[PDB]
Amino acid sequence: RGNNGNMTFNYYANTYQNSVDFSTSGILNPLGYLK
Amino acid sequence: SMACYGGFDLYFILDKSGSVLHHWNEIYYFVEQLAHKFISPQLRMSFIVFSTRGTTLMKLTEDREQIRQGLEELQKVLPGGDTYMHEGFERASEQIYYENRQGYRTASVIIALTDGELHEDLFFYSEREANRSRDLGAIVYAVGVKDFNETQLARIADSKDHVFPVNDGFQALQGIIHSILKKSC
Amino acid sequence: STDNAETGVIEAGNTDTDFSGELAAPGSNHTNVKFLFDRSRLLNVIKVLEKDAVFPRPFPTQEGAQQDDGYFCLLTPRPTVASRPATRFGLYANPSGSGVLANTSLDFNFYSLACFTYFRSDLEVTVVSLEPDLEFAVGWFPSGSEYQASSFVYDQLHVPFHFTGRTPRAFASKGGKVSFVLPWNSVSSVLPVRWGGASKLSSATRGLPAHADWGTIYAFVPRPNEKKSTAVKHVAVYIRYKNARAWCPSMLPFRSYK
Amino acid sequence: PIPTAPRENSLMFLSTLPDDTVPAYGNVRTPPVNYLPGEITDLLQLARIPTLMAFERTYVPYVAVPTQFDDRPLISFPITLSDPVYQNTLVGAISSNFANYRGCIQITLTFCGPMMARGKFLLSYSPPNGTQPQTLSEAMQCTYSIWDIGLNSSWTFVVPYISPSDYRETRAITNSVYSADGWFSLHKLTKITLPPDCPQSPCILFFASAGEDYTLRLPVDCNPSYVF
Amino acid sequence: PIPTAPRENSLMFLSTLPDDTVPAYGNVRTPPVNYLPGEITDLLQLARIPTLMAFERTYVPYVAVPTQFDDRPLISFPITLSDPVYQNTLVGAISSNFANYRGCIQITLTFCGPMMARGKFLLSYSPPNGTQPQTLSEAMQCTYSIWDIGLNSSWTFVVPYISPSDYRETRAITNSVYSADGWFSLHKLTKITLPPDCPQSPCILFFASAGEDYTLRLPVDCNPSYVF
Amino acid sequence: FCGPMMARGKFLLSYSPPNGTQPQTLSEAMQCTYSIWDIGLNSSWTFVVPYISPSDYRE
Amino acid sequence: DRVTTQTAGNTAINTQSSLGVLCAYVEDPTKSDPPSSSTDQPTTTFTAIDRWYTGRLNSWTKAVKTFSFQAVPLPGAFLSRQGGLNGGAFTATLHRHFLMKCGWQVQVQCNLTQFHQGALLVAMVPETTLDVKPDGKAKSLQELNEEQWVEMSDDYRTGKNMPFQSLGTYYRPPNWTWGPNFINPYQVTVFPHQILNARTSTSVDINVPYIGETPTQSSETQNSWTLLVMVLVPLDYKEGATTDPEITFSVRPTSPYFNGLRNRYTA
Ligand SMILES: [Mg+2]
Repeated sequence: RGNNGNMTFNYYANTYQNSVDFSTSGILNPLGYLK
Repeated sequence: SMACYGGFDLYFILDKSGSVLHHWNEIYYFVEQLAHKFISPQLRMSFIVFSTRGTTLMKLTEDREQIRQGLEELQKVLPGGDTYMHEGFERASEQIYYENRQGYRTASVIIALTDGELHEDLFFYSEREANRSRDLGAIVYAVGVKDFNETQLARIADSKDHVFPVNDGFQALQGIIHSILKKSC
Repeated sequence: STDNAETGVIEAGNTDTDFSGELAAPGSNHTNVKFLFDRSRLLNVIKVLEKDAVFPRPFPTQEGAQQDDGYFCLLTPRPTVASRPATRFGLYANPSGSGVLANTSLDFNFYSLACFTYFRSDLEVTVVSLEPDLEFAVGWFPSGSEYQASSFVYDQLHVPFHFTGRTPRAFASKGGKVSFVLPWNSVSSVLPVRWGGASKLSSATRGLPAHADWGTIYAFVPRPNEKKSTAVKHVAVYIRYKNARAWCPSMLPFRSYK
Repeated sequence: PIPTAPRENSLMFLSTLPDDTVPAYGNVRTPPVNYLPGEITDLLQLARIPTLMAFERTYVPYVAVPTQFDDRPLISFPITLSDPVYQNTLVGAISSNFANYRGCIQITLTFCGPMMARGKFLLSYSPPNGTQPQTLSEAMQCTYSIWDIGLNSSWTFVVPYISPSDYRETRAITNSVYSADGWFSLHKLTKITLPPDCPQSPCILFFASAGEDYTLRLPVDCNPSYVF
Repeated sequence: PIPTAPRENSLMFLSTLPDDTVPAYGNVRTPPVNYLPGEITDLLQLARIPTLMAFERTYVPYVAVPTQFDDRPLISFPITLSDPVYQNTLVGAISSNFANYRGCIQITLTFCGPMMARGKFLLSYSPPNGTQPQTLSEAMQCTYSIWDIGLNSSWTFVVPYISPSDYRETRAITNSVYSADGWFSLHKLTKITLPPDCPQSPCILFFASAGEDYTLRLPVDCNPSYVF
Repeated sequence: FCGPMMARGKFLLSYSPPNGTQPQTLSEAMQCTYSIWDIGLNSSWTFVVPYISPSDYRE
Repeated sequence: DRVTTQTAGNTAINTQSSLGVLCAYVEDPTKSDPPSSSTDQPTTTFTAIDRWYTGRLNSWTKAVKTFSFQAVPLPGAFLSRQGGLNGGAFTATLHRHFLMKCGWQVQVQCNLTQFHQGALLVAMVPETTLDVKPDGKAKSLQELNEEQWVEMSDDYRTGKNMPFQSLGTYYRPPNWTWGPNFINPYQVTVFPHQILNARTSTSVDINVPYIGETPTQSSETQNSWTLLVMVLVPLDYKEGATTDPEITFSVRPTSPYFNGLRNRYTA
């Protein structure tokens, strides 16, 4: 959600405001695993 | 001319690029022995370094307390960077233009320690700034360290014979500097 | 706690691991990448166009090229020079003379916190005027397009071709600002903060990504070329990284000890 | 029409406004980044990675251990994240871009000497006193932990969070006199007893990671003096 | 009244704003266009129609086939939709009004020679190499397809979409050196064996259609130099 | 390895199939059937020369 | 416990002081899907490129200072043959495919004794031009074999000397001060690393997946990883000990997906 406090109302849609990826077909996990 | 120069000035425009990292003590010992052999009061000398920032490491002075400390700052120099010799000459052309405000007739000699291997787009600017020191009545010698380019120094210097290698042009500059000190007042 | 740091993984421990103590509370989430990069900052200060300019020719530009510099803001945190993507950032320590002082830009607030390699986000460009009562406008053309550089005579007035187009030409009010959000338009999946490959546009410069940008904006004045003013007016480009995502942790710049 | 009375802060560009703005060139399907591994969710995934410190010997990530006995800390540096041993750590170079912190700095060591080098080291942490502790009898009373050298070769001394406030400042601006949160100090307890034909002066390689409860707050403008 | 705080982009005319505006002269019942057949739903109904290319011989849609053997491609042109063999095709003149494309260009040929002309032709597609392929032993290794002349008289070589990015540029602005997506090249494999009393030099008529997956993106301002 | 216990080392055993020229370089036994043998606690390696032949029973 | 033999294809390598495979950014970096930017059928792995390609690296004297690194470009070493690292069936397949999408798995061997001290920082560093001279030209083997260990100056710490487009004679050539392909030498441990200490191990084990700005990158241009061997503690030994310990490295491409078949690359 980022630095977005406008919790209530999105005037423009998702694909106009943001830019969604097109399809093809907290919990801080570590960036390196000893295996 | 026949009139003696009121002040004989000297510019050690020294290259501290990344390409003379392996030949910096060869450059320094050329300046350590031309600042010690000439302790005359009629000679003012400046130490100009350039790799990327053209830097006046010591201003044009003659008080031998400073030239002793000027050489003890050239020994603390680590090389590294590009080869901006067009800014090596802007730090001298800001000091020939200052010493023309005194109103004297000064024979300012530029000694240009260099590796010669300049970039093609930097040789346009290094020649263009050398010609702005040849508009101000200076004489540019290119002291060539081990392997250099003559044609890249035949345009920085005045002619193809003003270029000297460092093993030959040590005494050959003593045949020019001390030649004009007798020509001076 | 007895460990082996040659392993490369160290479990981050607390005071209770060695001693008697307890975990502190979670402070906040201001290190969140989608939150931390979501704030505006000054990118480049470009001069406002007044005629149909020639876009800067590709490098190496030779002398005698009658092109128009300092006009286009290539919207990128990476170092730029002459409105084109660069590899090194270079300012001018002693700018006396000598040629054309090339407009460089860098996002100072980004690279101090760009401890990663790849970065994708939208871009929220706000173009604040640096001139009183300036009535300007803001163009844009995407990553991969080029500037349309000519004019058409509209009623004996040389109206340029950068007044129109299928790309956003936002017109500012008198004394106002221009704010709009640009999507991730470039053909790369992510913008490389650090890149090591070679772009084969020229003699292949290592480390130069060709399409790491959100495009290129340019400010102009909505008058034809007969009404060209004299004093060159500036404008200031503030960008914000909306919906930031970042991959592959990397290094922060070297703070010198002197 | 709806009668609206706009506020006093109308037409104000604010750089950190928590809101969106008008889209200009939408309906752009970006190429997918599902192939990329290792996404940073949060920059506290990176303060926890131990990075090398640097020590005024000419800046060296390790502490040389001279064989001469003297009753003072071998290395000693304050626990303050503006101190110049933290400038090139991810603990320090991320937190100097912020204004506050909370949690435990974790100092990982690594004895990079020979395998036959036996020795013991008394790590410590003094809280801020009027005088920096120097004697081994003065780091005995502070938060110490003796580190033996053996098969393993790393010790992670966790500098605790002892503070009169829930978020300490991350930069010693004014004043903290040389005493903000006290001093880490690696004393040597027994001399390193080397067998014959082994190098004198082994090297303790220092790291600096963040704890599992190290949390940052309040972004500020950075220092742009890395580019000069 | 409703207290509204209007944004920083107030009173900005934007040419591509995805919204309506105030109607001025509404309630106009237009006459119906149900009688008109053939509505264009989408302009990719028209890139798929094969249109004639043009070849530097004076611009000719066909390739003359000279009877002299030489080991080089008979016609060779790059797969770049700013190349001047595509200016007057609906593949090229629609896509030059855009900024990106994605999909397969489909090059349809037509042997317009006599019916008794037997021959074989090795079409090809090199991906962008450092050097344009010339030998028949160099288009053998690229994406080739041998075309025999027989009862039928057309071959539709489908130029594949081999690219490091999901949308290629539609205009060779800067740079692509002469090598953007490689080169189509029609080599002749066996010489055209004509019976007596038949015209020498038959003519292969070239088309250029779009694939069933050819898709365009990002409108730009056009080139108005058609009107000059 | 009948040397001392403190002798650390590594050995690249190999097996070339019959070539026109016997391999000599370490960059030429890298491409054949090799197996690197470290010296450690154990002190024996059993390199199994494979049976690569154009006939079921070699002479 | 510490005796791990890593068989791959027909080239099994052994290590009797193994610290453990540092699998980077994921659990299993071997698992990877085909590129989404190629409509042609990709050339997957096969049993002549799934093996451990091994070449030497320069020796490590006492004269090597702190932070003097040594960089191996991957796949830049298979093509220039740095250190004798000849790919064989991999390089002969890499030259003929235009795009190449693989993840690496390296291992650096440098066997010290128990009477030596020192520590290397082996780290798969993403996206660096450390193999390239500042004048744009990539290093050749005659140029690597004269410096032997590229020392950490301030041109590498600042990124002052990364390769660049010269602006030409029109623009005044600006005083370059910084570039993003620097090394912060104190922060190389953020990368997938192990420390090759002289008292815990002889070999380190790093396993990294494919990363890149595109879902697959070109074959002849990419430097997406860089096997970086950095000296954190200088080698020291009493006299009589084995001077100049060797450094090798063994590289294995985990699941490559070649694309765009053409003839052999001729620049
Ligand atoms: Mg140089």
